[PDB]
Order: sequence, then structure tokens, then C-alpha cells
Amino acid sequence: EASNQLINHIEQFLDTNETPYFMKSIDCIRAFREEAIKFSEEQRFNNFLKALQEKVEIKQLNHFWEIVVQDGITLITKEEASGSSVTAEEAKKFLADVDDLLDMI
Amino acid sequence: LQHWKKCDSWWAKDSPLETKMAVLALLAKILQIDSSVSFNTSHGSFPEVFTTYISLLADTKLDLHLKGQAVTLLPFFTSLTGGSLEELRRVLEQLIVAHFPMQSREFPPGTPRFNNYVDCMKKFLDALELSQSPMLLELMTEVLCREQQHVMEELFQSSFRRIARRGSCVTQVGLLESVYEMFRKDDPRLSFTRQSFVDRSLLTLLWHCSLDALREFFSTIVVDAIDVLKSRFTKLNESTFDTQITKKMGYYKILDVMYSRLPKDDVHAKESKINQVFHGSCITEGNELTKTLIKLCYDAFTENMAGENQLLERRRLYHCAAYNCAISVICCVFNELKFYQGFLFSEKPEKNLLIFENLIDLKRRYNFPVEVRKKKYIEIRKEAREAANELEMDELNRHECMAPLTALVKHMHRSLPRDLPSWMKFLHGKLGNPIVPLNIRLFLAKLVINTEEVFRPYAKHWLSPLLQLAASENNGGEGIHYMVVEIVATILSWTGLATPTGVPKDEVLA
Repeated sequence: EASNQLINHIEQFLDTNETPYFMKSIDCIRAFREEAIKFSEEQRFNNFLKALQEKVEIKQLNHFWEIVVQDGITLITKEEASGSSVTAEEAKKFLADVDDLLDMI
Repeated sequence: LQHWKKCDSWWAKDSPLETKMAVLALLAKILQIDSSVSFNTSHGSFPEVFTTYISLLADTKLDLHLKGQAVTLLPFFTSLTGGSLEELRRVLEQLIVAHFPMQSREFPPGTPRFNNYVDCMKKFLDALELSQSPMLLELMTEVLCREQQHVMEELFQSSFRRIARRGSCVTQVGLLESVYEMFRKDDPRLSFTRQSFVDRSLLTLLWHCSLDALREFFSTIVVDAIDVLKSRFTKLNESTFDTQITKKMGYYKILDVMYSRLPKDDVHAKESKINQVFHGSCITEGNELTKTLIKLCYDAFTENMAGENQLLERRRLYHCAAYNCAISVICCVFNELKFYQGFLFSEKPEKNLLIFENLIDLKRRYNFPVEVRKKKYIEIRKEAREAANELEMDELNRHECMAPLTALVKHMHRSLPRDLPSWMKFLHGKLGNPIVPLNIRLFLAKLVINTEEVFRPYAKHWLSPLLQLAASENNGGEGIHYMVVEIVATILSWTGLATPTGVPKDEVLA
């Protein structure tokens, strides 16, 4: 419920074009990153990440995608599950009639 | 202003919270007491008090109700030049993006956030009412227009009305060019946001009181509108399509408002309006931009949609804004014998060229409640017995075409026994027909109801369709009474004439 609330909030935040909102939204996704890591809710993590990846492909979000590709917002990193110790190799391999009246005025 | 370094335990961090308000009070009294001298080119200890003024409203330590008694002395600063103005706008925007509600009044009222919200915003408008700065207006017309009705839309309208008439013409034009430039740029965002600027702000600025002859914003719009209007429509994606419509209808609304309250001389005489749209001194009489806009205006609503279903609700607003523009321009031009019929009613439907079927809904049902005065009924009883023996917007009267229609109808009454040409007989052909759909007949019904004083002498023609509509059963509801009450009210109050017996179908309808 509140997860969908902040989902709608980051959609409207990336839709508007204020430059501090880009860092505010990357703060929101870095908040939900640690939240969906440490709450054991990996299905929401990877499904939401695939949906927002589809959204940032169909929209531009160009300078926000620039701070993403200098920050890193990618899929589940480790083993497509909740437990492993794998670094950002997955992140870096996925992101390398009427005519008379006219003259009668 | 020479011993400001002696008090630095006051306006610092880990200080008691009230001494900062003491500093604010001192700055208020000192700034008010001498002159406007501590505002420019480092006169006195200027960069040592400007840092106090910055850090007192940039800090994340004071409360929201306390930074209002800092923001109240904004007129002392917003007349300076560039430089630190970016720092001022940066700390203002850093305040707004971190200590306001998120989109539009997302809070239950009475709570301890709506209180401080209105506390801050009323002081912003307190400053903006006298310090007519073309900087502060843009700080709030982007928090406003993320929605439709903030909580306090009437506060904003009253303050923009207070701003618009001040004198010093050379800054109102700056306000106008600033809002038109923040509306005109690319900066891609929603159509509601892109429309509400020139639906609320610029409209009340040009509307309320600017000048009778403020032709400057006239001059910087002439070859700015028609290049946008005289374009094509590229139907690949909706996201370019809607803003194409939005800029077009915004230019329509702009030209409507500036044509309406401007006399005939400085639009249509041999002046620097036709000499503005064309190159210098030419030999044209008055009609260079007029026919150019009128041909695309007539092309706008007379436009069939026999195979288009992509975004048509917006094209409804486009077509009615076009018809509004047509009303206003044929108002403010020559006003000859009869042009209104041929330019606003001469639909030739053999190639699917009609008017009303595009610009009214034909999907939304109109509810028409029961009632929930008596002296009106008593008075009409006495006078009808003797002879024999503003407007209320409920649902139908706020449909963005009624008021100019009644305005031009009153103009045709007080501007110039068979019938009247097409603006009455065309409607009688489209009201006294049980083949026209319902909502057009309700449209013209309430049009005649609001214009009952001018279709009075032709009631011998206007008897059957009103009565037929009130008696015939397609009106929905319980056979709706809020319309048939007013229909029989006008149809029995214009007695004496109209002879309600004498035709057999009239008799069986009665």
C-alpha cells in the first residue's frame, strides 16, 4: 500500500522536470533498495525493477537516466534470489458559399 | 551597521531558537527605519548581513511557522541585480522541495501541517502583493499548477488581481513575457501543467486590469501564434499530439482575451497592428491577420471526425475554444448587417461539414433534479389571470459556450415579422425536429430559456418545440422537472400572444 504510494510518488517526481527531484528520486530508490533487500521481498525487487526498466525505456528520463548510469540501478545482482555474495558484475554486463464573405471584410 | 560581528552567538547553530527571531526583528526595524540603501553594490556592511539573511532561511533548524517571519521581508531584497540571485532562488527552491506537501494539499485539514502550509503561502502572497517581482511568481505557479484547485485558489486569484493593476508598465510586460516564456518552451511535461498557466495566471492578468492600450504583449505575439496554428498534425504519438493541441488552444485563448477588451481602432484601423503583422507602411485597410486567423478558425470546428478516435475529448475543448475565438473576433470587428449566420451557422453537411455534433458531448447524461419562488408563481398567476380573464450554473450552464452565445444574442438584439435569418430559423429547424439528438436540443433549450426576452416577439413560431420537448418522453429521469418547470414558466408567461389553441397537433400536445 505505502510501497505503491512511493511508487506513484517517484513516477510523478520523475515526470516533473526539477533537477533536485532527480537526486531526491534516486534517494527514494536507494531507500527502497535497502528496504527490499533486507525485508526478504526479492520478488517485489526484481519485478518492480523490470517494470521501471520498461518505463525508463519507453520514456526518455534522459538526465535522470544519466545519473542512473553514473549511479547504477539494475536488477537483482547476486543469483536471481535473496542469498549470495556477488558484486555488480550483473550490473556492468547489463549496463556497459462561405468563400464570398472572407474577402468581404 | 558597524558592529555586526559582536553578535554571532545569536544566529549560529546550537543557539536558542528565539534569538534568531530577535535578529530578524532587528533587521526588520533597521531596514525599515532609514531608506532602501542596504540592497545594492555593497554600500555598508552589505555582504555581512546578506549572509545572515541567507542562512536564517536556508538552515534546516528553524520551524516552518518561523521562517514565515523571515520571508515577510522579501521586498527589501528583490530589486537587486544578478549574482547572488541564484543563491536566493536556490535556497528558496531547496525550501519548497523539502518542506511542502508533495503534489497538491495531500494532507487532512486541521492537522499541524495544513496550518503551517497556509501560514507560509499567505506570507508569500503578502510579499508578492507589493513587491511585483517577475521572479517570485514562477516560484509558486509551478507548485500551483500540478492540480486544478489548490485549496485556496481564490487567494491566488485575488492576489493576481491586486498585482495586475499597479502602474509602471515596464514590469507588467516582464511578468507577461516571463509566464509566456515558461509556457512556450519545450521542457516536456503534462498537458494539465502546460495548460493551467494560460488557463489561470495569464488569463487573470490580461483580464483584470492591465491597461486599455497595453499593446506590447500584443506586439510580441503576432508572429508567434499563427506560425504555431498554421501547422500540420503528426499523429505518431499522443505525447507530441496533446501539447500541439495545448499550445494551439492556448494561443486561441490568448488571442480571444486580447481581441475582446481592445477597441476597433488599434486592431482594425490603418495603424501599427496591421502595420505590425505586415512589413511597415503598406496600403492595406485593416484586414491582414483577421482573415488569416478566421479561415483556420472556421476550419477548426467545421472538421469531421469520421475515422478518428485517438484523443477526441481534448479536441472538444479545442473546437469550443475555437468557436469562442470566433465569437470574440466577430464581436470586435466591423459588425455589419449579417455575417454571424454565414460564419457561425452555415454548415454544409454534404461533405460532412457540421458544427454542433463535434462541440457538444452526446455521451454525458444531464441529471436535472427535482427542486431540492412562490412569490413568482403568485405574481404570474395574478397577471396571467388579468390578461386572460446573472445565471445559475447547475450542470448545463457551465459548458464554456453559453455566456458568449447569450452575449452575441443580446448584441444582435440591441445592434440592428416573418422570422430571423439563420441564427433563429436554423435552431428552429434543429429544435423542432425529432431527429436531432438529445443534448443539442437541451443546449438550445437552455439557450432560449436564458434568452427568453429576445425570442419573445416570435412565440407564434416558438411554441411547438418547447412544449413538445417538455411533453415527449425521452428526457430521462422521472421525466425531468427542473427543465419542464422553467419551460412551462416561460411558455405561460409570454401569453397574450402565441395563441396556444388553433392547431390540432398543438392541442393534443397540450
